[PDB]
Parts: sequence; C-alpha cells; structure tokens
Amino acid sequence: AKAHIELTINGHPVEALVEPRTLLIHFIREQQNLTGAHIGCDTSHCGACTVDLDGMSVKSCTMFAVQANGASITTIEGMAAPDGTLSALQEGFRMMHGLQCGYCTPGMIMRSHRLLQENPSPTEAEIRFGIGGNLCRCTGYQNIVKAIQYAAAKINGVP
Amino acid sequence: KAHIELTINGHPVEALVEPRTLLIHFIREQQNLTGAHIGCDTSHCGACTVDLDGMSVKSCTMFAVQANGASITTIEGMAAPDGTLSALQEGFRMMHGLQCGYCTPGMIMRSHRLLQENPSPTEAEIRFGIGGNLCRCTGYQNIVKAIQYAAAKINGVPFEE
Amino acid sequence: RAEKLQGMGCKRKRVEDIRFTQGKGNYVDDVKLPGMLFGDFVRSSHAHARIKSIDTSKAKALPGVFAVLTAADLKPLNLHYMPTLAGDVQAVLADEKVLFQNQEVAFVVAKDRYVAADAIELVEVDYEPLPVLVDPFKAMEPDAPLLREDIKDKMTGAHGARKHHNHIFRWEIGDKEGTDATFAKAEVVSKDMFTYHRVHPSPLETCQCVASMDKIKGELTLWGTFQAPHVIRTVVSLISGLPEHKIHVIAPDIGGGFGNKVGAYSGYVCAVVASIVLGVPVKWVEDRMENLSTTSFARDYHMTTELAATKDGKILAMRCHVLADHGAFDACADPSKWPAGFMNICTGSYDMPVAHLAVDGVYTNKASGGVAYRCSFRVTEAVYAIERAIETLAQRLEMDSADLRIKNFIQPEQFPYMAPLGWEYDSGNYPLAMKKAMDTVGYHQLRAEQKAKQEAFKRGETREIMGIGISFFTEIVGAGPSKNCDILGVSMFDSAEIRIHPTGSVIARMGTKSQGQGHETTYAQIIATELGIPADDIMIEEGNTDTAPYGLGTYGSRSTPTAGAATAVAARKIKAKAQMIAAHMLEVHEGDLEWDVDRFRVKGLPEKFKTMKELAWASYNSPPPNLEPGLEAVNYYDPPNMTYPFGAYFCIMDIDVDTGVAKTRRFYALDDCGTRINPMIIEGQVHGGLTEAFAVAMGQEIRYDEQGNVLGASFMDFFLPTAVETPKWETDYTVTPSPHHPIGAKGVGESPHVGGVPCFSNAVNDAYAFLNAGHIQMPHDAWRLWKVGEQLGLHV
Amino acid sequence: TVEPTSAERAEKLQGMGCKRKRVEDIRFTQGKGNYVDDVKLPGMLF
Amino acid sequence: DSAEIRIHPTGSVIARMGTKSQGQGHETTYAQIIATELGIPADDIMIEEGNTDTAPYGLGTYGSRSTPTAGAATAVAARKIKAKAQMIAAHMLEVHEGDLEWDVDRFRVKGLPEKFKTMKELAWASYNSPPPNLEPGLEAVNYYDPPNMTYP
Amino acid sequence: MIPGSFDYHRPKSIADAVALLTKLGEDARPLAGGHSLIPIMKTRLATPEHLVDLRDIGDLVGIREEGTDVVIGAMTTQHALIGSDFLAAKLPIIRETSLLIADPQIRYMGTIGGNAANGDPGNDMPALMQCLGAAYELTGPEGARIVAARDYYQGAYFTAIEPGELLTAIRIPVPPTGHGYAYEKLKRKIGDYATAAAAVVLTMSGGKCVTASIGLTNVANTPLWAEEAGKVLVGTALDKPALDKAVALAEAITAPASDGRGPAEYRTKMAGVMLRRAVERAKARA
Ligand SMILES: Cc1cc2nc3c(=O)[nH]c(=O)nc-3n(C[C@H](O)[C@H](O)[C@H](O)COP(=O)(O)OP(=O)(O)OC[C@H]3O[C@@H](n4cnc5c(N)ncnc54)[C@H](O)[C@@H]3O)c2cc1C
Ligand SMILES: Nc1ccn([C@@H]2O[C@H](COP(=O)(O)OP(=O)(O)OC[C@H]3Oc4nc5nc(N)nc(O)c5nc4C(S)=C3S)[C@@H](O)[C@H]2O)c(=O)n1
Ligand code: FES
Ligand code: FES
Ligand code: FES
Ligand code: FES
Repeated sequence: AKAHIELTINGHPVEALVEPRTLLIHFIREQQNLTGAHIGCDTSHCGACTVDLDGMSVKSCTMFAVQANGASITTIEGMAAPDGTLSALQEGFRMMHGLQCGYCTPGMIMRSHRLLQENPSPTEAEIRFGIGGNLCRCTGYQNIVKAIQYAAAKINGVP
Repeated sequence: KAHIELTINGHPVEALVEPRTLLIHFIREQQNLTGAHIGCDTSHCGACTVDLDGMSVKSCTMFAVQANGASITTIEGMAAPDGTLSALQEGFRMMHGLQCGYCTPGMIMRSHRLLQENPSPTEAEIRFGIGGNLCRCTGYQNIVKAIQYAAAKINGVPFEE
Repeated sequence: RAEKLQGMGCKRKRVEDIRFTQGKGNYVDDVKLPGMLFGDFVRSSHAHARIKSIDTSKAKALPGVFAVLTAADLKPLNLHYMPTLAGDVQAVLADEKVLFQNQEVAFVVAKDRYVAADAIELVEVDYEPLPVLVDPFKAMEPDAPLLREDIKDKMTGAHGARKHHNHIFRWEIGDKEGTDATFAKAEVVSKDMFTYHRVHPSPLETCQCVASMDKIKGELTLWGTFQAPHVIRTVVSLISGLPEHKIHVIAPDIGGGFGNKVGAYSGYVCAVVASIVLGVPVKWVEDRMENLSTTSFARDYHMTTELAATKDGKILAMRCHVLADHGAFDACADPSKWPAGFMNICTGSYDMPVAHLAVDGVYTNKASGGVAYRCSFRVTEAVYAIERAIETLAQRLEMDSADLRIKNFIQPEQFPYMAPLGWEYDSGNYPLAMKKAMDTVGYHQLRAEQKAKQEAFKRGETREIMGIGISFFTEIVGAGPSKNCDILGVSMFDSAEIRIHPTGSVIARMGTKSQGQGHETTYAQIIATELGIPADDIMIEEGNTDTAPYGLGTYGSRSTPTAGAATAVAARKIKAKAQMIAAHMLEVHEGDLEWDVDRFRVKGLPEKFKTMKELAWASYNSPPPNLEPGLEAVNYYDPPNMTYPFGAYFCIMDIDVDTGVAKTRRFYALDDCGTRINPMIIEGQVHGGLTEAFAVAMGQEIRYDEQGNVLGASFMDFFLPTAVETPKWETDYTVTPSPHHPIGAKGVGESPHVGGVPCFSNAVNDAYAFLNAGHIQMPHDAWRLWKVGEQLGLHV
Repeated sequence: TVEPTSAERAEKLQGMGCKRKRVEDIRFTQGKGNYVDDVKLPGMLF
Repeated sequence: DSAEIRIHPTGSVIARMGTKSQGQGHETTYAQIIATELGIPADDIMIEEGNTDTAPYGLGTYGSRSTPTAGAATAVAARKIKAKAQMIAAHMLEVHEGDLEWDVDRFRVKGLPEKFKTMKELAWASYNSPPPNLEPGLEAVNYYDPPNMTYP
Repeated sequence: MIPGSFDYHRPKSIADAVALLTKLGEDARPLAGGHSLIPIMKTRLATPEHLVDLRDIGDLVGIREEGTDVVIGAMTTQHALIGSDFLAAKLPIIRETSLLIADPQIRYMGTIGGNAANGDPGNDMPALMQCLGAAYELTGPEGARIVAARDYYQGAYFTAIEPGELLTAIRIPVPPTGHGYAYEKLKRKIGDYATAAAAVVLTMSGGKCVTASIGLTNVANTPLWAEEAGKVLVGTALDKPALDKAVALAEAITAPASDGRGPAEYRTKMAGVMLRRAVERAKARA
C-alpha cells in the first residue's frame, strides 16, 4: 500500500510511489537520484540531509517522503542557475574555502540559502547560530562563515 | 503502449512497449540484454538473432509486440547457472570462432538452434545452416569448427574433422 | 601566463569544489549499479558472550532477503576472520563468541536497506554471557576473562610474546638503564598518569562500500571508503584468492576519513563475499551509531609519564609507560614494526639525553582501532604526554612553562636531530616560532592578567578562572622509509605518474587518496611550478587502483611527504627529458640550456628558447631520434626520512567554576610545515584539526560501562561542535623547509589535532593549577570541570 | 607440479608462439562485450 | 606506439597500449609477448586499450601496425622491467647481474641453479624490499619509434 | 535509522484525527513536526502501526490572545513562536525558550504541542508551561478537557493524555506587563537537551517580588514546577538569602538522570544555578 506523492523538486514536478516509512532523504537520494544531499547521522543532528522545503530548512532524514507530498523542495542540485552559473553561496563556498570533503556542503548551502533569506545581512553570531543544525568535520566552520558573508555581499550587490 | 508478458532466458518479463519498437531494441534498450547486436538495416546479417519459441529469429525484423507470450533465449541465457559455458560458447572460444565478437551472440544463438535442428551436421550443412549470419572477421572457417566442436561435445562423439 | 600558472604557494581555489558545491561528488552511497543489493549486519547486543545459536530462518524467509551470512558461511573461505594491519585477525562475523557490543554477527543482504533493516531484526541470537572486561587496568589480572580464545594457546602474537592471554604486545624502546639511572638521581621527578580517552574520528560520511563481483569475467570491482585503496586491493587479493589484476578497487570521493577509513572492516569483506556468492553488487553503508561503536576508535592510552629534571628546569630524561586499550582485536593501524606507532616521538620538541618508553597493549571487550583521528601513529598521544608533562613539571618546579620549554628546546642548529627514542628530526626552528607565538598573544601580559584574576577569585570578586594553554609540538609525518615503514610488508613509499599530452595538458595520478585535503588541487600546483604548465591544464586523479600508480594511501599526513615528493620527482624527470628535447631542437648541448619558468633558453642567447608547451608537442611531433617519443614519467618515492613539522599553539580559556563551562577566549596556532603549497588549504586543514582538538579535549568520548555497553556512541552525546561552539581560530606560520623533501614541504594535516588537544587540555589544567587541581583528565566538559571545582571546595 | 621443468613453466606461460585461447571470448560469447551502442547514460539523447 | 606495463605486488600485471583492437586479439596476444618476456603467465596479465585517460598515447590500430609498433613497445617495456628485475635479483641473491641467467621465469645464479629468484618473487620484492638504489615497484613504459616498417 | 513500516494518515480536522486515533488505538500515534517521534521510530523504540499526521489541520496552528490568556495551537512551530512579535510582547519568555530548543531545521518543524505532549523530560516547553501555569486543552472521543501543565507529566513518556486525545492548544495566562522572565539553559552544545534549565517569571513592586514561578527542565523524569521555590521569593528583594532559599527548595525536588550530561548531583546543582541566573535576569527585566 505505497502512497502516491506529487511534489516539486528543483522546480520540476515529481510523482512517485513511496512506502510511508521511506525517509525523505532516501526518497531524494535513492528514488530521485539526487545524491547531493547526504546522510551523516542517524539521530537528526548533522544537517547533511538539509533541503529547502516550502521555505524551510528541513532535515530530510527526519521526515517521511509522504510528509513532503505537495511540497516544493530545493536540493543542492537546484541551486545553480539555469545557465550553469553558481549561486552566490556555491561561489562563496568555493572562493572562501568553505568545504573540504564536500560531504556537509550540500546541506550547508541549502541551510545557508534559507538563512540568507531569513536574514540577508547576518552578523557572524547570527551566521553561526543560524547554521547550528549543520555539522562539518572538515572546516571548523570559520571559512563557512566567510563563505556565507561572501555570498551575502554578492547577493546584496545584485539588485 | 502495448502490454506484453513473455519469458526471456527463462525469466518472466512484463513490459509496456510501443508497437513499432523492434524486438532487438526492446531486448537491448529496455531489457538491457545488449549481447544481441545490430549489424544492418536490411535483415541480412543475423547479428540480432535470438531463439524465440524454438526458432532462430532476426530480432531486428520483428516488433516486440509480436513476441508477446514468447519464450526467448538471448546469448545471456546460454551459459549454465553454474557459470559453465554452453558447448557452443566453449566451441567458439576453443576453435577461435570469433574475433571482434560482434556477430558472436547471433552466431551462437543461431547455432544453438541449428544443432537442435541437426545435431550432427556436415560442414556443408553447417555453412548453409548459418547462412543468415554474417561475420566480417573470421572468414567462417573457424565458426564451422566451433559448431562442429559443440556438436561433438553435445553428442559425446565427433563426426567430421 | 602569470595569471594562469597557479603553482606552488598560490591560494589556488579548489577544483573539487565545483562538483561538491553542486552535489556532483561521487561518494560510495551515490553509487548505483544494476542488480545492486544492500547488506548490513546483525550486531551483538552483548559485549562478551558465547553465541549458542543464530537463527536466521525468519530473516532468510523474509521477502527481499537474498542471503544471511554467518560465520558458518565464511569459514570455508577462511574469511570468518580477516587479517589486520596490526598482524592480528579480527572476526568478520562472530563465530563462537562475541567480544564487543555491536560486533558483527550476521550479514543480511536484501533488496534495499529498508528490507535489510527489517530482516536484521528477525535474526535471533542466543547468547551465553561471559564476564566482561572493560577496564584495561584489570585486563592482565589472573582472573581476567579469556577474551581471545581463538588465539589463546598462542603466547606469541605478531609483536612478540604475550605474557597473559589479554596481553597483545609489549613494546619498548630507548635506553632503559640510562633512563632509570637518571630517574634514580634526578633532583625532580615529575610523574603523572595521563589518560588520552577513547574518542572516534567520526567522519561525516561513515564507512561503506559497493562490492561487485563480475562472475562472468571473474573480476571484482570494489568501490569503497578507502584511504588506501591499493593496499585494500592487495589485501583483498591475498584473502580472496583473486589476483590483483582482477580486483578493481575504486575509492571515489570520500566524505572525510580522518583515519577511520584506512583499514578493512567486516562490512567490506561481507559485501565482497556476498557479491561473490550472489554474483550481483552488494552495497554496505553503516549508520552513525555503528560507525562510532564498531569502527576504529582513537586514543585510549593510559600514559604513565615521567620527566626527570633539575630544579632549574633542565630536562634530563623521560620515562613513559603506556597501557594501550586496543579493544577486542588488535586492528590498530600502524606500520608493521610499530605496535605503538610512533609513540616514541614522545620526547617532543626538547633536547633530552635519554628516554625510555614501554607500551603494553591489552584486549578488552570493545571495538578495535586506536590509530585514527589525526594521530599520525600515536603522535597525538606522544605529544599530549610530553606537553602535559612539561606543564606538570613546570608546576612542580614553580616555573613558567613557556620558560621551561624555551630552556629545553632543540635548537635549530641541532637539526637533523637524533632524538633519544630514535627519530631523527629533519629541521625545526622552535625558539623563533615560540617567540613569534608568545609575542603575538602577549604571553607575559596574559600571565599577569591571570595572576590578577586569580587574586580576584580568591577575594570572591569573580567566579571565572583563566587558563593559558601552551602546546609546542613536533610532529612526525610522511611514513616512511622502506627500512622501517611498511604496511603488512609493503614499503611505505608513494607514487606519481605524470603524462603530458601533445597539446600540453597533463594527466597525473598518485598513489594517495584524498578525503577532502585538496590533493586534486594541490598536486597540480606542484607540477605547475615544476613544468610551467598552468595548474588548470593538469588533471589529478587518485583512488582507482587500475589507473593510479601503486601507493600506500593517505593517512599520517603523508601525502605531501610521499606523493608530493613523487610528484615533484616525476615532474623533474619530465623536465629533464624536455631539456633533452630542447637541446635537440635548439641544436645545443643540454648544458647550454637553462630553465626559465616555462621554457628552456640557450645560455647567453635568451632569445633562443623552447617552451614546455612546444617541447611537449615536439615529443610527439619531432621526437629526437635518440629518445622515445612522448613526455611522461613515474616516480615511486621512498622517503629518506619522515618530515617533522612543528607548531606553537596558545589557548586562553576562561572557565566558570560554578558550572564547569569553559569558553575559549583566543586560540592561536602557529604551524610550520615547511614549504607551503597552498596556504588556503593549509589554513582549512588547521581550522578543521583545531576543531577536532577542541572536541576531543572538551567533550568527545566513547565509553563503556561495566557491562560493556558502549556509551555515548551517537550524536546525541558524542560532542561534535557546531559553528556556535567552535572557537575562532587565529593561525600563523613559519617556514622551515624539510631539507630532504624535493620541494621542502612537510605534512601538516594532523598537526592541528596533535598540537591542539594538549593546548586545550593544558589551558584547562592551567586554569585550575593555582587551586592545585592536579592533572585533570580529559574531556573537560562542564560536569567534569564542575566536579573538579566541587572537589576543590569552590562551591561552598 | 610444485617444481615444474623449464619446459613446463614455459608452457604454462602461454606466451609467444602459443595458440593461447582468447580472453576476449569469455565476455563476447556471453554478450558481455561493451560496444558503443551498449552504453546508456542518464539523460542520454540520440 | 606505446606500452605501459605495471606489475602488482603479488605478481599480476596491468598493461596498456596505444593501439586499439577491433577484434585482432590484442588483449590476448600482447599478454603473450609480456608473458614470455617476464615469465609471468599470460593469464596473470590484464591488457587494456582505448581509454585515452589511461592508455599511453599511441597512434591506434591500422596498417597492421600493432605488432610492429605496440608489440615492439610491449617487448621493450617488458625488457625494461626485466632489466630492473635482474637488478633486484642480483641484489637479493648477492651476486652481480652478469652472474645471473634467465630460465623462463626466474633468474638463477650461473653454476648455482638452486639460487634463484622468480619474477613473482622479484615483483613482491620491488614493493616489499626495494633495493636502496632503485625505486619501489616494477613497471615500465616504452614509446617505440620504429626504425623501418616490417615487410611480411 | 530505518523505522518499521506503518500506515500514514492525513486527517483533515481535529474531529477526524481524534476519531482515527480512537479507532486505531494504541498502535496509532499523532505525527506533528516528527522531530521526536521520527527519531524514535528510526531507532525502533517506537513501532507504531499508524501515524496520524496533523499537518492538514489548520486550526491546530496559531497564536491568539483570548481573555487573560494567549492560546497557541498545538501545531504552531517553534519557528513561528519565535517569529511572533505579538508573543514576544506578551510572553517574551517563549521566544527566549524556543531559541534554546534544537536548531533551525528542527525548529522549522517541531511544534509546541509536540514538545509539550512528548513526555521526554528533555523537552524545554513542559517546564516553561508549568512555570507559566499553562493549561493544555485536550480533545478526545469523550470531548474537551483541560489539564494543567503542572499536572500533565508523570514520567518519561508518561502524561495525562488519554487514548484518542489530541492536545489541541496551550492556554497560557498572560503575565502582567513589565513582568520579569528568563529561560536559562545549560547544555552541552546546540541542540542538546538541557543538563538543567530553569524557567522563571516574576513581577516586582517597590523593590520586592510580588509573584514568582519557576519551572525546571530535565532534572527529573518530568518537568518540575518548583512551587515552594517560587513562593519563597515572594515578598523578598530577590537578594542572596532569598535566592539561596529558592535554590534549596528547587534542588530538593530534583531527581535527575545520570547520563552524558553528568551525574545527578551535578544536574541538581545546575538546576539551582540556572534558577539563580534566570531569577537574576528576570529581576533585571521586571
Ligand atoms: C537533534 C534534536 C535536538 C532537539 N533538541 C531539543 C531541545 O533542545 N529542546 C526541546 O525542547 N526539544 C528538542 N528536540 C525535540 C523537538 O523540539 C521536537 O520537535 C519535539 O520534542 C516534539 O515536537 P514535534 O512537533 O516534533 O512532535 P512529534 O515528534 O511529531 O511528536 C512527539 C510526540 O508527541 C505526540 N504528539 C505530537 N503532537 C501531539 C498532539 N498535538 N497531541 C497529542 N500528542 C501529540 C506524538 O504522537 C509523539 O508521541 C530536539 C530534536 C532533535 C531531533
Ligand atoms: N607543506 C604543505 C603541506 C600540506 N599542504 C596541503 O595540505 C593538504 C594536506 O596535506 P598533508 O598534510 O600532506 O596531509 P594529507 O593530504 O596526507 O592528509 C591526511 C591528513 O588529513 C587530515 N585532514 C583531513 N581533512 C579533510 N578534509 N578530510 C580528512 O579526512 C582529513 N583527515 C586528516 C588526517 S587523519 C590526515 S592523516 C594537501 O592538499 C597539501 O598539498 C600544503 O599546501 N603544503
Ligand atoms: S542525516 Fe539528517 S540530520 Fe544527519
Ligand atoms: S566539508 Fe567535510 S564535513 Fe564539511
Ligand atoms: S541487425 Fe538483424 S539481420 Fe542485421
Ligand atoms: S567476430 Fe567480428 S563480425 Fe564475426
């Protein structure tokens, strides 16, 4: 008795049959083959699975795909512009060396995407608190803060 | 799309196909049984030969829908489950009956049927018996030997040299 | 041309980031192959028990389950144990008994990980409890339980006699008699037992693989989280019977390793066996709780550490004995001759006449490991031992511990310095770095501030205490010379192969394997400089054992020492051939040519030149008749010595004695790793390692209770700092090249952890030193620091 | 044997001059060649 | 044309060439060349062609050139490995290279046939106990510029 | 990581959800933000046969002032609590508390009702709601009833809710304008449940405390309302004598777990320290 869901992921319609117990992260990775999102834990701490879902940052390992029925999700694959151009965040993470192994990066960028909508001009304390749901093993966060600041400057220069 | 159910290499298959889908493309593109090959567009080469309800069929000259309910064997279906190659597969290797390998699935599938038709064929019967299968590499001589080898294997006794 | 080169020293932005920022990395769990199944383990609920029965019937009967392997399946293949790097064996699936909680008991292979998880729950294991051993200090008591029955009637293991069934090895080095003599007469003997508690590298990606036996071809492909994929290939060959040319190991992108991903785990072996049995691919991906509780732990050394000194603070000797808790199987990664790694760097940065080190390893009912988590083969422990001992000695001497260090540093002119436990340090300028550090942090001013704050505390004017942590450390990285460094008999070289294409771009591969350290960026910078070829015209690959030259992998901060060297050497082989081509083209002797960034010029006729680009083309287009066409080279680099980067780290820590909550005020990290290939990357490496050090010192732990339950092995409890907790890092450097390295570059990646933990722990210990707390064992989390203050009477 | 003669060792090489049977045949006789049109990639168009 | 041959620690081989079979049996026959040269059974040798990232640069298969060109390169590259193996053998056996003679798959000491190292042992040695003067491992490349055509 | 299988329901109203829960009985659980339940399903501590997702029930979301109360729908998320400037005006302690709960992602999903109904003494809202003297509005198959937060919690995962009930809203008396408030939490890191935390609201007049109420988080198998401790502040200047007495009375009722956050005796003391600090901050706000 799989459930039929319909939702939008990265601006595209998705329809699927899922077991209710399928975690959203697995739906995204395993069924949708959007393997940017990552699993880093089994307790909802790490944020590697973060996606932007109806204007929220969500840990997709702590949601069933059926809960995302009707949702609009952006994953990391959805961040670059249609012409390929990196988002400000993606660019900032590269420019500022905000990643190393890259494993937290999708979740970090997805969280940051929402952070900079919540607060386009965050202080460092606001950034750090604002990414508190996302663990990184490699970077010690310092360059991630820089990356987010860089991105904010780029964004804030666009208009 | 048309709904078909059939058996391929002993396994049930159920699929939806467009009517115009050639069997070769259903096998290759939808079933991912890419042993069978396409060598021509005029039904001469036999590279697409599969064994289908006890017949050798050029699967480029049949639509998948025509195979509804059929039992097909493709080259992937020839080796034993224990990994042991069929007599033909072995004979083709032993006798150097292939080079590029492109005709080989069709040659073996044809030959599988040939040897059921005629378990102990003469050379002339072999050559005629594979007339629907072109090979560019071998000049056929070793293919004949391969088939002879396979027949002798199957039969437990040699026939011609 | 200048803009494009992006060679050594440039803060070249990383090529990896393009894919990673877009989710187009290729990590193991991203792999999907036709027919691929998923396997995972039934794991032991018991720390120590006989397995009376495993009933797999209900699991096998579950739809979507394809296999349930138990030890009974593996035996026949001689795969119910697997060799370890330490020369022991580790149970793949438990046979007669389980020896640690969460140990692998059966491997269920199913259509997907959801079914596999369901089927795991259906396997029923009957246990007959045995007495659990978790306290290593009791491991060699006469009534200690016999853990390793499988090797019980073998009093000699892979590192000598075992004097007790739970004794793995005893290893000693240094001059015992001389050390003992010094301690017998020294004015001051400063002894403490420093425990470096068990922690775990916890890479954000857990361990995992996809095994695919192609039964038609008789070839195994194995994707996996392998820091040392060629080694894995060879091991898999030796234990499976498949020949190496038919084993294709692929380490793709790896989401951090931190040492966790060096060795083999049961998962890899079971996935392989399962794939061989089933002839379809089998994926195994562990969850975090199993990662933390069943893969390589780090640390777990109990270091009885003594310094002998004069009252004026000259260090005369060090005597250290370690009790090493290895868990149930000795799977402690190390070069084969070094069962306690390079713990014998524990005399540190100081010139001591004599020393002695003894290490006993014991079995306990715990996961295996030990060497992981930026340890550089027990250098974390060594450095902690010495840098804590420096502080406890300084306290006992009533001396400022910076002064004590300065009094004892190895001086720059002493290098290469033969230390008293056998390592010959390559280069170092410790006084300069220490001075730079102290000046930068205003050290003497800090001490005055601290004194004032202490007086304020005693007057009841503040509940905060200030500590100043110092860690001045000598690392030893780059394992290593073939004479003494081998991984199960393969000498610890590494390698590079560089091939220049006709149009002047390059493919280069190395025997290492990045897990985020930026090799794909930085190895190209080495080549770029050497050949004058823009870095972006160079493609770097690692990890595919079919294609990359054989190497020993990435760990022990060895990549730059070994493959970085090989890269430069191979590039220089190309350059030499290019010079010969240039000589041929320009109709001059090779000796008439000089290299000028990207071209050979004719001495005195600088207008007459051939560029590297032209030479690459000529090697294909007009190959000199004396020479082979093409332009490529390989080097397998057997290092002549380790590299010995160093650092001077200072932490100022404020601690609320009422809660135990410590807050880092400032952390300054000076690292000198010789020539710096990419300062941006180094800085990142440092940030990450300092954050680990903060975690280890201040919170992280894996524990076991008296029943052998593993405690805290999830992110509910395992302290991984977020951006909120993680201090800002202030980094600095000096540059003291390695003389023997082709580009003067030393490793660095582990340095920040190695140095950082003692820095933090020293800061905490230092904060409480005026209250006579003694050595406070890590971690320095709030409850523990509260207990310190409670026991000092601070709360009433 | 465990101590094969020179001739035995040479024979086992299946080296120069030998009518060594082809390694390619294993896959090709089983349809496990990989020819271009066997390639299928995500998103591939024709 | 070209060949690259790499011997693994346990004595099997990956070799690649700058040609590209279209059925001429190179994956079989190049290994035969190597097998004879090195005394490693052909079955222990994997031959690859055609992936430009991995195979050494060559000019392809046409003009019946593979045997003249890459076959030559294969032999020459294998002889480079043999020469290195001879050096390793001489080191291990503590004799001069001139004191060794090849017997199918091993170097024996002249006059003392009981003193020998097999190629397999030498391959392991090249990883396990590389003679101080030599790089570890056991591999070679040759790019072969033919002096003439062959005229069958 | 992998939950047991279950069936998933999306009732459209409270009545439907209650009917479902009542029908399916014990094997059904409400699903709110999922950020406690899904984690324990993933461990298979919980193996419900049915999840009844409250997502589609609009009336479970919102913040309103009704009479002398603020009424907050159970499905109002932490993020929404934080965002509410009206709540910040009336009950600023809530935003303060919420910002100490979990992390941004979890706060986007986790709801006040799920935090309150969960019965893990780790949750922060329970003791806050006890401090505030909130009432929980429950609707079940027998109709509506109200259970004081102070009466709601009996133990780990043991609460006053009865089979088939939903907690539909939390009704919180609005403290006087100018009241002091604080929620002071000690934790190992972002996201961690408290080692100890204290919620305080109090009012002052003439330099003397007129009212005080104290909740304690995660220092027993339930939240605690520290009734005696609050009482003893009343009439005092909230000076050291007064705070010592409150601390004593607060500590006395604790019975913390000994876990990774430290042993019970530490946590008892930390309840006291958090209390002190919360009273101090409340006093300064008042
Ligand atoms: C990593 C992490 C860190 C966290 N840290 C904290 C923290 O610091 N402090 C804190 O307070 N919380 C913390 N939480 C828990 C979080 O706040 C949860 O959101 C909260 O505990 C449950 O609310 P929910 O809406 O997610 O409920 P759910 O998880 O959906 O439900 C929890 C329970 O309450 C029941 N339930 C839910 N809604 C109702 C209702 N209306 N009526 C009846 N029963 C209902 C469910 O059936 C289940 O039994 C953390 C969670 C995670 C994953
Ligand atoms: N003199 C130097 C030294 C290093 N570098 C650069 O810094 C990086 C790290 O080089 P090196 O110090 O040689 O260390 P490795 O590459 O061998 O990395 C291993 C090391 O890497 C550490 N850092 C890690 N960082 C990430 N992101 N992921 C891991 O798994 C890590 N694991 C740890 C641990 S554990 C170890 S053992 C390389 O890009 C190198 O070019 C440099 O610019 N100049
Ligand atoms: S995988 Fe989702 S929070 Fe860790
Ligand atoms: S970049 Fe490796 S976990 Fe963040
Ligand atoms: S492809 Fe079918 S006969 Fe040629
Ligand atoms: S083997 Fe090449 S076409 Fe027959």
